[PDB]
Amino acid sequence: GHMIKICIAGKNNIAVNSLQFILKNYFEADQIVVIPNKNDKGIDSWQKSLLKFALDNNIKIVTLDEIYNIEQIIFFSLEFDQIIKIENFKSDRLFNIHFSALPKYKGVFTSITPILNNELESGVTLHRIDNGIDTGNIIDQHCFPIDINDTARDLYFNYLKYGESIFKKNIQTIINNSYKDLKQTNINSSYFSRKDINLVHKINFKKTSFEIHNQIRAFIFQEYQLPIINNSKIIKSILANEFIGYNVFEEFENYFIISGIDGFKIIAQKLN
Amino acid sequence: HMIKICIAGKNNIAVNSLQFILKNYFEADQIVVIPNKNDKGIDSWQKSLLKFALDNNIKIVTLDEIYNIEQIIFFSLEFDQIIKIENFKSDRLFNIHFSALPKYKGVFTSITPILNNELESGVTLHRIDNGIDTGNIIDQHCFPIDINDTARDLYFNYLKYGESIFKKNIQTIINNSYKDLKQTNINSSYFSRKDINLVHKINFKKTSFEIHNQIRAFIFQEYQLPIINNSKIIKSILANEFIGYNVFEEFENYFIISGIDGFKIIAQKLNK
Ligand SMILES: Nc1nc2c(c(=O)[nH]1)N[C@H](CN(C=O)c1ccc(C(=O)N[C@@H](CCC(=O)O)C(=O)O)cc1)CN2
Ligand SMILES: Nc1nc2c(c(=O)[nH]1)N[C@H](CN(C=O)c1ccc(C(=O)N[C@@H](CCC(=O)O)C(=O)O)cc1)CN2
Ligand SMILES: Cc1cn([C@H]2C[C@H](O)[C@@H](COP(=O)(O)OP(=O)(O)O)O2)c(=O)[nH]c1=O
Ligand SMILES: Cc1cn([C@H]2C[C@H](O)[C@@H](COP(=O)(O)OP(=O)(O)O)O2)c(=O)[nH]c1=O
Repeated sequence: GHMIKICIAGKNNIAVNSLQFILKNYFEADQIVVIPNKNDKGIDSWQKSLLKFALDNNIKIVTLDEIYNIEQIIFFSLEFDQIIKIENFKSDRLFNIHFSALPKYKGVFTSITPILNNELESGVTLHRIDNGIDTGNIIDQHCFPIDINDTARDLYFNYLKYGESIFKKNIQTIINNSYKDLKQTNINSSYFSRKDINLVHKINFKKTSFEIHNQIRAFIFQEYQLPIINNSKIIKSILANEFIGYNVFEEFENYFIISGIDGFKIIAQKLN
Repeated sequence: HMIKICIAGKNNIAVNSLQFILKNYFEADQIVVIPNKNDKGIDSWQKSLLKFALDNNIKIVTLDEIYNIEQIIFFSLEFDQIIKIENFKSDRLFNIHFSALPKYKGVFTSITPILNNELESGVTLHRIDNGIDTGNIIDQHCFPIDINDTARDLYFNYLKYGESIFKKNIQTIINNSYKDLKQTNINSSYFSRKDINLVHKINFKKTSFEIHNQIRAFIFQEYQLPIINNSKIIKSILANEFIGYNVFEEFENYFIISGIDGFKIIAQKLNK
């Protein structure tokens, strides 16, 4: 009955690409609205800007308060920066793509957390929004590897790619309201808030090589920060099977050679 | 040499394993024992290795006294000393570690797997090398960490499964016909004493699974119980009933708690 069919809220390549897909296959511009994040300056950089795409393509910029009363609107959060309260909305068609393999790693900095916690894989998860943080019923999930030398930045770019793809996979059944979901289990459910991550990580070397490597690469995301060892920024960590002795630490002009308690070789590459 | 085997360590695993060799394999005269430094020589919530040895006229020795015994089987069963393999003429040096190696090398392994959200643990028979819990794996038995298991419960499973894997493998060790495999670098983790604060401060900005896990990982009454508002907790019970987000209410006998995902925990106060 309403003119507005869908709201894309959030940021970065995922939001912009998903919005382009709907504009191309599903809805005309005047049936779409967007809510960019508060820090969206409308500048294309290492990620596309949702604000800029909307401006460039004549898609109206709204607030949450403007869409609460639109019956039957489809609302999608793609890296959106606000916690919603479902009772504000007339529509119950409220969706989020969360960058983790729920029920693990709810909350923030999910490019960092699974790496820091020694995971070999991650995922993106399409779920209904309930009042809790990343707690809603799962509609679809796609898991993928965290390669051994992947950095947080590498994992983030995989989120973007696989998140975009899971949006495309599911959007038809969302629009025709034929989707199925399953409640998240209590078991395996984990969560991190911003308070739980110090982005200036102090490395604990009394750890295995795997753990030391993980501590370094979880913080490699150059647009924000790089880990520092002996007053040198690190751009890459490489973990090998080679035994070189226990608890090695040697600084060279271009790299460190490190091993932990189990003696496997790490090369930590300096930016310089 | 007359002496074929040294049992070194503590607790019912060491005592029962020694009793098994005495009964099936070797005479007292063929055995020597190194108890841990804190062995009182009386039974308590575990049996004393020192007492057992003495009761059975098995000689108490030091490490210094066994280094030069050619072909001696050295068997660490919760031993409290790090060895240096070049001290020994024999290369028949073994340990049973209370984890599913290569995860959770080092200490407090009844705590660490729970605190880190694992659903299972294991015991692992390996060759001793100069690293801590790093040597080649000969056998492993994995088993569940049940949802409401405490650190104590886990520890008693370690004792039991560890005794069993000792018995399963000891003939091949004696005959030197066992097979092993080097441990992987991936999944290897380690904890040292400094990493665990045994007076745990619960982080309630977490999921109910995580809060529960935090509690029960420190339930081991012989040492400590975790404390919530000046009451010791003896049992945590996690259910999949949703009760709302971030519940915390204290009653005379228990607390009702939920985390960010709203699943019900009952934390039972110690009766004392
Ligand atoms: N109700 C609800 N809103 C949702 C989602 C959800 O699953 N449920 N998914 C997304 C969740 N999200 C992003 O994808 C998002 C946005 C902002 C904050 C937020 O305000 N975080 C602070 C909380 C401050 C505090 O509680 O102290 C933080 O971690 O410190 C959190 C998550 C978008 N909105
Ligand atoms: N070389 C070696 N010795 C071994 C084993 C091993 O795999 N390798 N297994 C057992 C390992 N063990 C028990 O099963 C054991 C005994 C004491 C300490 C110890 O002294 N821990 C200190 C570490 C000091 C440090 O390395 O910095 C700690 O955590 O504070 C560690 C492990 C017995 N001895
Ligand atoms: C803000 C910030 C993000 N990051 C990384 C990790 C995050 O997974 C990724 C995307 O960040 P962001 O979009 O801010 O938050 P979230 O991961 O909480 O959705 O950027 C840093 O490494 N350092 C930072 O200071
Ligand atoms: C010493 C100590 C141990 N424990 C638990 C954790 C250990 O898994 C178990 C046996 O302790 P101990 O045998 O001293 O340590 P480890 O696990 O390092 O071999 O008891 C406590 O809960 N509190 C304590 O103070």
